[PDB]
Amino acid sequence: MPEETQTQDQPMEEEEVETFAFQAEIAQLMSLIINEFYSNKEIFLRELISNSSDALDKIRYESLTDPSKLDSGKELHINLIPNKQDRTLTIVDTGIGMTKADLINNLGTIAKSGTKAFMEALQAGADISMIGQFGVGFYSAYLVAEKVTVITKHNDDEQYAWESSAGGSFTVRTDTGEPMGRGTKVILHLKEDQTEYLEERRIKEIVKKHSQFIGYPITLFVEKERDKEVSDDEAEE
Repeated sequence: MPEETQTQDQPMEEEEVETFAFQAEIAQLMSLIINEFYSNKEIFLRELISNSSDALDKIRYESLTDPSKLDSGKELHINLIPNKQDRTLTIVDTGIGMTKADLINNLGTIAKSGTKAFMEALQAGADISMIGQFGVGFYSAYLVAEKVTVITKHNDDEQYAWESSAGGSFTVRTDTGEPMGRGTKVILHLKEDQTEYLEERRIKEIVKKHSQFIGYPITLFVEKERDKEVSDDEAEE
C-alpha cells in the first residue's frame, strides 16, 4: 500500500512562496492571549509534552505494522537539546508529529466559521487552560517564544521548512536541508526576558515532576557547539 511515493521532486521553485496572514478571527485569539500582559504560563510544558506523547503513540501504532521492532532498529524517543550560545531550545521528535495534509490544512488554525463557537462557552464554561487539549490551539506557543521555527522531513516524502510565531504572517516553502530521515525539529528562540529561564537545573527539576505521568522515553541532552563557532557577528550578507 504505497500512499506516498510520487516522483523524486519537481525542480519548479519560486512560486512566490506561501504567505498567510492572521485572519480577523485569528487576530482575536492571538490578541486575547497576548493582551493578558503575559502572566507567564510554563504549564504549557505539560500540555505540549502530552501532544508529543501522542506523536510517539502514533509511531507506536505504526509499529504494529512494522515487523522489525518499532521504527527501524535502535529506538525512538523525545529529545530535549538546549543551546545557550544560540539561545535556542531544540526539541527533536523521531515519530509522527504531523502529516503533510494537516500541515497545509493549518493544524487547528483553520477556523473558517468565527474563531470557534467555543468562544461563547469560554464566557461561562471553559478557560484558556484547555488551550491545547481542544486540539485547535497549538499555535499558542508564541506565549513564551519570540520565534518559532519548524524544520521537518518525512521518509519518502519531501522536505518542509516553515516559519511561525505571531505578529504578521505564516510562511511555508519547499525545504532542501536534508538533515535526517524523518523527524520534527522544533526550535524556538527565547526572548531576552527569558534569559534566566534557561537554567538546566530548572528544566531538570520541572520535567522530573511532570514526566511522572508520562510513561515514555525522554532525554535531556546537550551538544556543545564545538569545532566551529556560533556567535553574533556581522559579515554574512
